[PDB]
Amino acid sequence: GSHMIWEQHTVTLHRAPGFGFGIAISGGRDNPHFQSGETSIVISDVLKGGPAEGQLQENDRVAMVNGVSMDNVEHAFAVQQLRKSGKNAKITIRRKKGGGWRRTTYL
Amino acid sequence: GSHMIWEQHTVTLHRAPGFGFGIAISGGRDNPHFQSGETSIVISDVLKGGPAEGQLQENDRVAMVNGVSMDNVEHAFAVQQLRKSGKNAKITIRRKKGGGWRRTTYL
Repeated sequence: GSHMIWEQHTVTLHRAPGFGFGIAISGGRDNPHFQSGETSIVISDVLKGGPAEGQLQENDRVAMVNGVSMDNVEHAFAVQQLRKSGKNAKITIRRKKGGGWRRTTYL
Repeated sequence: GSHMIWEQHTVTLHRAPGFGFGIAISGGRDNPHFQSGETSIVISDVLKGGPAEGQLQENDRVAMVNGVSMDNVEHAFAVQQLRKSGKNAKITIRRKKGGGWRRTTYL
């Protein structure tokens, strides 16, 4: 659409044993989202109990990793930026504004 | 947008101890989605290990419960339709077509 609003967030992630950074990434210029064709790198999963939980969220668009742009990059290039990170990875993301409802009932 | 494609699915859910149907519902005419204003009843969570897992998915739009339309209804009316169901609830939903990417990397 033409009316999307995104909020930028910066986080510094740390590796943990048996999780790594505890995220999955999808997307890339060579790996577009199936229906929309969007080429952004996207956080497609955040592992429960992992070091990214409460920092990054599923569907965050990744803008930068350690000062390197993720706009229009190969998926392998995004993976390589995280692979070469040491203990820490500075990640800048964009998150869709708002979300949710006033009331939610579990049954 | 004007180009959305949805696929209809019908499921019959059964209650289980400590889960109920194992879903959360949000939405309704009196409880619209915050940013879009959408009034649909929506499955906003599906409990892991619960009886709806692999049947319904987060973000399914609920069209009917036991033959009763959920289009333009109060949130409490949707809740009441499920409350009054016995062991079984026949639910018709609409699910956004497609989704996902060819490649996903966990790290």
